[PDB]
Amino acid sequence: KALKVRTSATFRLPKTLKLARAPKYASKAVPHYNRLDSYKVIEQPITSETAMKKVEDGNILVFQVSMKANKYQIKKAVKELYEVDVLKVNTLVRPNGTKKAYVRLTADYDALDIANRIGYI
Amino acid sequence: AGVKAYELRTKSKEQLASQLVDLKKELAELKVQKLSRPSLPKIKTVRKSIACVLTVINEQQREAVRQLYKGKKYQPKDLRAKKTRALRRALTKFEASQVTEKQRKKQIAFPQRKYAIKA
Amino acid sequence: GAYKYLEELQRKKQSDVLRFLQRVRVWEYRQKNVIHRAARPTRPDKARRLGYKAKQGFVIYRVRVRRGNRKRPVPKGATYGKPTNQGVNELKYQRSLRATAEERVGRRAANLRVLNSYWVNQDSTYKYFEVILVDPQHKAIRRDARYNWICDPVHKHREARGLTATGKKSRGINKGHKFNNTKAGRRKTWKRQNTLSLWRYRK
Amino acid sequence: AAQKSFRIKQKMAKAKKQNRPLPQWIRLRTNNTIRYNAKRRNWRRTKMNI
Amino acid sequence: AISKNLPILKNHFRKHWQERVKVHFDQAGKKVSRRNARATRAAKIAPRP
Amino acid sequence: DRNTAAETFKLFNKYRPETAAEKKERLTKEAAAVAEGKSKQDASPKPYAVKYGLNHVVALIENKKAKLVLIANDVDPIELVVFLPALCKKMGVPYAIVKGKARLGTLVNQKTSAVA
RNA sequence: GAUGGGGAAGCUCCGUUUCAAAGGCCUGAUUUUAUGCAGGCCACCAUCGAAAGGGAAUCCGGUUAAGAUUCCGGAACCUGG
RNA sequence: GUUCUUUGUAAAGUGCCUUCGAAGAGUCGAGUUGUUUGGGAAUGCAGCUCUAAGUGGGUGGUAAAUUCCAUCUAAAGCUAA
RNA sequence: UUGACCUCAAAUCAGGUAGGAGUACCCGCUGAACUUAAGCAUAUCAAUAAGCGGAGGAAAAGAAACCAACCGGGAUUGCCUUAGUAACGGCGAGUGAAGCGGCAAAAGCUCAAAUUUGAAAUCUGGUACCUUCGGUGCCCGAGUUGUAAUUUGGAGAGGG
Repeated sequence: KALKVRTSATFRLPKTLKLARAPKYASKAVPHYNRLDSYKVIEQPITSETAMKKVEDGNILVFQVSMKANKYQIKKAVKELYEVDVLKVNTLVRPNGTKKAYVRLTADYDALDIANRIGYI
Repeated sequence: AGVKAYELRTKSKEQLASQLVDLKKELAELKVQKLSRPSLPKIKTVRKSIACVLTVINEQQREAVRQLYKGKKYQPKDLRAKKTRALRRALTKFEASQVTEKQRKKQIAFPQRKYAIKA
Repeated sequence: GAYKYLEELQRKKQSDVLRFLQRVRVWEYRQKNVIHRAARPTRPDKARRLGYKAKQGFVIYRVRVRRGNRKRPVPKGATYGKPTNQGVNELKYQRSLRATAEERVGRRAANLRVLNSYWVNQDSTYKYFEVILVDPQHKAIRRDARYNWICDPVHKHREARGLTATGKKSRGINKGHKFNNTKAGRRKTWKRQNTLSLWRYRK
Repeated sequence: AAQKSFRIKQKMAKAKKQNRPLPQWIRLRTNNTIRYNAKRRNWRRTKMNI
Repeated sequence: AISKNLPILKNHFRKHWQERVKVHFDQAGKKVSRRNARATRAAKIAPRP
Repeated sequence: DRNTAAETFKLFNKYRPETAAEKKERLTKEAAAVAEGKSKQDASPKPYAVKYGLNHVVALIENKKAKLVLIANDVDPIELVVFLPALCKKMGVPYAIVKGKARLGTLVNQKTSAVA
């Protein structure tokens, strides 16, 4: 025969137990593979005369790029594939709906050597 | 023609991944050549080869999951039968054939008989 | 055998005991929400004879419905027609309040099927009904052949189509000379005796 | 405009790629009736309403 | 609208009847279906009559 | 009163019912006795358990076979139980309104019983 | 303009802090503590809504056929860690 | 047409004597309102008010009382062509 | 103090289900006016169109609280007829069924209300196993505020 003592005149939800997920079956069978890997991130170089000029002069590669991709991914893909360190990436969306990346490499690497290694010029 | 799934199904996950990576490399070089030069339709074959390899990989993974959830309740929804919604809904053959005991006794006592009107 | 005593006792409604209970319970249900679940039936005899069984997948909801007529909406009381159709107020809604109740609880719990319903209380503002519902995806009811008919897809929203008892009463479906306009589908019998049937070989 | 949504720009790109005349080789095909591209959409004549 | 010596006719066509005209072109086909149903039923059922 | 109720529940807890464990035990015993003795309804002794259930108990009261009836001061659908004093008086049965359908359930191996 | 609730045969309406048990900030506990537990803190209670209102922080020179306070060079600043 | 299990001191059906024979209420029904119907002193439906019985109740197309008769058995429910 | 019950909650709890489309045909709600009446209000158009809710391959209805007044038939549905009939109707315009009969097709049943009381005999779920569109065992639970067997009116039950 005793009673609780309540200093506030407010009743709130008792913080009862939040029990965690423990499913009997997976939500999907197989994990999806990486949806945006490096070969999906970089599609094609861009070999317009302006882009090749920027290769020769600014040490800048010009790539066609997935619209779902961002600068982090582009940098990661370039470093992964062409074995190249990377400064500033700039990006635009072209008037045709594809993304264009201006990747500036560091001073140690030569974007033209990288380009003729990739095959184009 | 490229690759053949009956040749790929004898391989493992790792060989298939290496094959796929090599194919993606090749596709990239072919994309470069496609713009350096006027036309290159080998890119079609290598694209479909990538497709066949991914198909085989998905198949292997799914049959592994099936053998993991083999013969137990609560399989995944991408692995149950799809049949159609309304069929996945109302009754099964068992539940439909369920019959009360009064009706069972009456059925056994007085089933429909074969009869003929000549004599 | 208690259900018989309960039947007759609930029959004696204007007795002191049951009008005391009327008052207490109408207060209680007025305090609770318009639609709320009843843990148990308040008239187990009535639920029982209407098809309730105390097993898993039978559910009881309680529901208020606002009482009286149907005022025609008609902004500012205007109908824009002939004086036969100028009435706004004294109009009386061919379905019952029991039906409206069934509709509302079925719409709240669409995963269930309405079986039936029964009066429990009333006041001047509200009537109070208890609706019996059945879970058709519960495997007791998918089995239990006496109730597996409810799991056939031709029994979705029986209340909406008028297949409950009050729905058939309102539809006017009983036998006899008194129900000739509505014995098998008012609109269907209208349609057939306004069909011109013409054969290949005629007059 | 010039401070656009991506949704508007996406549609403008499809309209840039749609605004070309026929490939010539399509006139040469077997059972061909397409003589010209009907759905041309010059910016003077007809606005696309986004 | 009333004219020479003729009977008063009561033709009930002041409704949209053209929407509910039924012509039984299906007469002979329904007959065929009915015979086939009888035959199927006999066979499927039994020697029962 | 609490003392009388204590005595009452002692008396009833002597005549508790069966549970599943000892029911399976006596089922084994009877399956054995039907094999060896072949004595049907003669192996296990007569049970002297307490009778529960409302329809059961009402029928017992009507046929005057009940010797003592306990009734809960509980149930909320009170119509279930209001008529029982009148019955026990009409039929000459001693009835007692005790506190706790939960007590009755505890002795009778349920949660609630409402009578005993 | 949701929710809670209430209306409405219903499409939906009201209303946005309400007749709601409408949550989180930290602390210890510590090297069983995962994050529970001994505690104490708070009361308000969605979301949308302004390329002219509020608002963290950049300038110069040069450069293209056509881009630039966005690129090159140089010189700075803010935020977060 | 074949083959394996006989589940079964289980279940069902049939005759005579006797004692019983539970049968659905805010419902039926009535008054009023409105709507509807070929339905006419009110065919059905609905709202409000009143509200039953048990050898009873409904129906028997002119309202009412009295006496009879005939025929069904509501207010719970499933079901092919 | 410890452990129950009742009621009520919360959980990204385990497992499920509802939504929307289509909508010719079907079940309902809601609901006009044009028009006809040589005007027009009742009426008629029409218990229609439009609006809303809800289903299936058909739906609904359905095994009498029926029809009848017969020497009595006997669930429902549909066709031929009854019938432009009885009846309604500013008895004006107009509206307007049903029983019988002939045929197609045919099919019948289930619950509640009963103490099993010498034995909740019933059921979901979880787990282990298996000849796995389900079965057996074991364990929590639901449930006697009544789950199974038995009986539904044509009958039927308890005894002998």
